Amino acid sequence: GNNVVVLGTQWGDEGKGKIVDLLTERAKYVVRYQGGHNAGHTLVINGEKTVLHLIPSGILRENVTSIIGNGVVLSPAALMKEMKELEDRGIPVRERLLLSEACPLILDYHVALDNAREKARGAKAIGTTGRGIGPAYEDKVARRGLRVGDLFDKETFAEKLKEVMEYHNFQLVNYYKAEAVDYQKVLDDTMAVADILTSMVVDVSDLLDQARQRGDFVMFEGAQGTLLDIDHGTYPYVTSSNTTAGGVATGSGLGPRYVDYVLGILKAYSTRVGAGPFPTELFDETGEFLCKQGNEFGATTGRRRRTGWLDTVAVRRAVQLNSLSGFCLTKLDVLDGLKEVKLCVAYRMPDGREVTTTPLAADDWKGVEPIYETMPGWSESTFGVKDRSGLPQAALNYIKRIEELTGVPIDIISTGPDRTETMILRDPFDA
Amino acid sequence: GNNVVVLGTQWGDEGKGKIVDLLTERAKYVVRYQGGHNAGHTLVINGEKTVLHLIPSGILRENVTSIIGNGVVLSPAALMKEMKELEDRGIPVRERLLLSEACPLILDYHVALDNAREKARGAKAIGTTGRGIGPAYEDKVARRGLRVGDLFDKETFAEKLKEVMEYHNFQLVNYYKAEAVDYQKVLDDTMAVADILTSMVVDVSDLLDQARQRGDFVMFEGAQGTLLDIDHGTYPYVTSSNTTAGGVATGSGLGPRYVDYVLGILKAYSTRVGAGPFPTELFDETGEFLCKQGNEFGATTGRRRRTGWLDTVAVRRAVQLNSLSGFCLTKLDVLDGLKEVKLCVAYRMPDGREVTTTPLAADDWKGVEPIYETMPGWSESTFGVKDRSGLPQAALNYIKRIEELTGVPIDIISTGPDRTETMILRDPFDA
Ligand SMILES: O=C(O)[C@@H](CCCN1C(=O)N[C@@]2(O[C@H](COP(=O)(O)O)[C@@H](O)[C@H]2O)C1=O)N(O)CO
Ligand SMILES: O=C(O)[C@@H](CCCN1C(=O)N[C@@]2(O[C@H](COP(=O)(O)O)[C@@H](O)[C@H]2O)C1=O)N(O)CO
Ligand SMILES: Nc1nc2c(ncn2[C@@H]2O[C@H](COP(=O)(O)OP(=O)(O)O)[C@@H](O)[C@H]2O)c(=O)[nH]1
Ligand SMILES: Nc1nc2c(ncn2[C@@H]2O[C@H](COP(=O)(O)OP(=O)(O)O)[C@@H](O)[C@H]2O)c(=O)[nH]1
Ligand SMILES: [Mg+2]
Ligand SMILES: [Mg+2]
Repeated sequence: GNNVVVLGTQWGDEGKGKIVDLLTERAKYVVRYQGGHNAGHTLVINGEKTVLHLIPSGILRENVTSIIGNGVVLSPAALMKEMKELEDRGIPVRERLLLSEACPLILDYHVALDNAREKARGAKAIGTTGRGIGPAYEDKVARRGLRVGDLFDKETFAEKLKEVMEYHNFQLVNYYKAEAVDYQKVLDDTMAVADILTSMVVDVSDLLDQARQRGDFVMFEGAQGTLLDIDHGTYPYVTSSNTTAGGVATGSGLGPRYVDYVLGILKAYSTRVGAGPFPTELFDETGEFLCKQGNEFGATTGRRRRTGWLDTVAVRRAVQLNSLSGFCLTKLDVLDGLKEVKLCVAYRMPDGREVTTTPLAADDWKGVEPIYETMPGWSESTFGVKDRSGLPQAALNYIKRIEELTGVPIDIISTGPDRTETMILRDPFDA
Repeated sequence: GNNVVVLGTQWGDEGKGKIVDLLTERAKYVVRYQGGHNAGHTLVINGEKTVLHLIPSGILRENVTSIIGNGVVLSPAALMKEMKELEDRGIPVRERLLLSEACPLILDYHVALDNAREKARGAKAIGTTGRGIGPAYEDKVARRGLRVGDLFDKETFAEKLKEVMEYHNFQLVNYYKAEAVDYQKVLDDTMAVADILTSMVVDVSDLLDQARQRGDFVMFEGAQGTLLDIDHGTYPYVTSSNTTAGGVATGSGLGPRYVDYVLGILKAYSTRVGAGPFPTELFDETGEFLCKQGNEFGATTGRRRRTGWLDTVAVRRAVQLNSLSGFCLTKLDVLDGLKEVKLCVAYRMPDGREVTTTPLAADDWKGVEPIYETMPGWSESTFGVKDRSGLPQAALNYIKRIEELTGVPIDIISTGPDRTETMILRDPFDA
C-alpha cells in the first residue's frame, strides 16, 4: 500500500520510532499527526542512538520529507532545541522538515497549567509528561489557542497572546495560586524564532492530496498508544489527542478512504508509564526482569515504565479501533531465558463474569483480573535474529498463538533495537 | 458500500437530515459521531416536519437502530426533551435508541460558560448556538469532564461533579463575573434521568465491529459542515469537533479502513449562520431571494442564515479532506427563476494572485475576493422533479459544470424538502 500508518497498539513505547525509520527507506513522506513532544521515539543505527520527540522519525533519511501535521501541538522551544541537536549531528533539518500553519502552539503557560492541574489532582494525578500537551489541546478546542499561522502577523499575534495570557494567569494565580507567566518573555522567545518556523510552513492536506494522486509512498507515524486515546482509552488516564487511526485523517487532512494499510506495533509484553489501569501488571521478580532486560525507562521523562504480560484482550480492542492490517512484534528478544511466558486471554470481572472485551473508562477497570494462558519460554537467544529459521520453536508457537487469538498476522518481527535487527515477513508498502 | 457516511461539504445545513432519512430505508444502523444539539436536521415526510438535534435521523424507521456515538457531547436535558416530543408522536424512541458510555455530558455550567465567553469576546464573538458545545469538548480534552458511564455510580458522580463545578464556578463568578450554577439543581436534574440514559448504553465500537463482520448496512450521519471543522475550518469561527470524515472513526470507534463510501451533501448555493469568512456572500437582491425562496433560517436558533453563490474553491477543499465518493446536490429547486447563476471558480488574493485553493485560518481569508463564472438560469420549475428528464438543460449544464470543476459525480439530486422529492442516480449502498 502507498499510504501506511504505524501506531502503538498498547500504551505507547512499543517501538514505533524504530519501525518508521526502518520502513521509510521506501517512503517519500513521513507525517506526525497527533501528540507533541511527550512522544519519545528511539532510533538506533549502527549503534548510534537518536531520540526524537517532535520531529518525524524519517528525518535521518535525505530521501524523505518530514511533515508535522496540524494535529500536532507544537512547542516552538521544543522544536528549536531538537533542530539544533540534530543539525549538530549532520542532519540538515530545515532542508527536510515541513509543518502545518494549523498546528496549535504550546507556550510557557501551557506547561505552567499542566504542573498546576496535576498538583491540584493530588493522588488522582494523571502522571502526565509535564509538556503542556493537555492545556494546548484544550485551548484549541475552546477556540482561543494560537497556531503557527498566527506568527505571520507579529502585531496581531502580540494582541492575541495578550488576551490569552490574561485569562491563563488569572486562574494560575487566583485559583491554582501559582506563579504568573511573564507575557514579555513568551512574546520575545516566540518572535525570536517566529521566522524560522514560518519558513517551513506548507499546506499539508493539499500536499498529501498531491502525493496521493502521484501514488507516492507516505508513512504516518503515530505517537502514544491506542489505550491512551482521549475518546476510547482509559479515561481520564489518557493523553489529550486521538491516538487511534482516525487521528490520521483529522490530524493531517488525508481522507479516511486513502489509508491503505494500518500497521500495529505490538511489544512482546506490556508497559505503561504513568497512572491508570493495567491488568497484567507484574509486581514480582518477572516484572523487574522485563524492566531490566528491556531497559524500560521513559524516553521522554526517564520514568521507570510499569511492566506486565501481553494483554490479548486489550490488543483485540486495538485491532478493532484501528482496523489493523498487520502487526509488528517487537522486543521478542527481551523474553529470552524465561521458563514460561503468559498471555492474558480473558478478563474476570468483579462480578464473576469472564469477559473477552475491555472496559472503557478507567473506573470500570477497577477489580478486573487477568485470565492467563501459560506457554513455555525459550533458552535460545533470539537477539539480532534476522530470519524465522533462527527463532526457537517455542518462540514460533508464541508468534502463532498471538496471531490465533487476534486474527491479525505478524508481518514484522523485531529482535533488537538496531535498525537491522529485524525481519520483514511482509512489507506494508507491497501489501 | 455497506458503511456509508453522509456529511456536509460546506458550513452545515446542506440538508443532511433529509438524505439520511431517505437512505436509511436500507440501513440497519444510523450513527451520529460528533457535535451535540447544535445540529438541526429537518425531515419532511408527506408534509409532516420533524426537526431532530441530538437523535439520529433514522429514528422514524422501525427497521433501524439509532446510535449516539462517543464523539457526541450529550445534554441529558436536551435528550429527554426530544425523546418526549417524539414519543408523543408515536415514535418509540427508547425501543430504538442506543448510546455510548464514553459520550461527554453537557451540563448547565457548560451553557453558562458558553454565553459568558461569547460576551467576553464582544465583536469577536463566534456566534455559537449557545448550547454549551465548546465547553463540553474542552472539559473532555482537559480530562475533567463527566461522561455517561459516570452515571453508573451515583455517589462518585456526585463527588466528581462537586469538583468540576467548584472549578467552573470560580471562573464564572470571579473572572467572567456572572451567576454561579447551583450544584444541587444539576445533581438533582441529572439523577432524575440517570437511569433512563444508562439503560440505553451499549459498547458502540464493539457493536459496529459486529455489524461490519456480518456485512450489515450502517450509515453515519454528520453534523455541521466541513468548513466548521475544528482543525481544518475557518478557525476560530468553527465548531469544537471534527466535522470531517476522520471524525467518523474517532467518534464511533469504526476503523478508518472500513469507511466504504463518503457522500458529500452539497447545497445548490451557500449559507452560513454565525460569524466567519464567507467569500461568495451576497448582500443584494439575489441574497434576499435565496434566503426567502430557500427559507434560510436556523433549524436550531432561528437565526437568518447568510446566503451566497456556490463556492467551488471551498468545496474542492471538502472533496479532498473527506475523500468524497460522490455528492448529493440539494435545493436545486430554490434557484428556479434566476436569470443567471454564478459559481466561484477561483480566489483573487489580497496580493493580486489568483488561487484555486482555500486559506486556512479565518484571518487568512480577509481580503479574499471570489472569481465567478456566470451561467444562464432557468424559468422552468424543478421543484418535486424525480427524474433527470424533468430538469431543464440549463439545470443539467449546471450539474455537469459542478461535476467538471470538482471531479466528483453527483449521485443524488434533491428537488424539494419532502423525502420523495428526490432522484437517486446511484445508491451509495450499491456503489
Ligand atoms: O512519560 C514518558 O517518558 C513516556 C511517555 C509514554 C506515552 N505517554 C505520553 O506521552 N503521555 C502519557 O499519557 C498520559 C497523559 O500525559 P500527557 O498529557 O503529557 O500526554 C500520561 O500517563 C503520560 O505518561 C503517556 O503514557 N516515554 O517513554 C515516551 O517515549
Ligand atoms: O445556529 C443554527 O441555528 C444553525 C447551526 C448551523 C451549524 N452550526 C453549528 O451547529 N454551530 C455553528 O458553529 C459555530 C460554533 O458554534 P457552536 O459551538 O455552538 O457549534 C457557530 O458559527 C455556530 O453557528 C454552526 O454554524 N442551524 O441552522 C443548524 O440546524
Ligand atoms: N530489545 C529490543 N529493544 C527494542 C526493540 N525495538 C525497539 N527497542 C527499544 O525499545 C524502546 C522503545 O520505546 P520508545 O523508544 O519509547 O519507542 P516508541 O515511542 O514506541 O517509538 C527503545 O529504547 C528502542 O531502542 C527490539 O526489537 N528489541
Ligand atoms: N427547497 C428545498 N429544501 C430542501 C431540500 N432538501 C432539504 N431542504 C430543506 O432545507 C433545510 C436544510 O437545512 P437543515 O434542516 O439544517 O439540514 P441539515 O442540518 O443539513 O440536515 C431544511 O429545512 C429542509 O427541509 C431540497 O432539495 N429543496
Ligand atoms: Mg516512546
Ligand atoms: Mg441544520
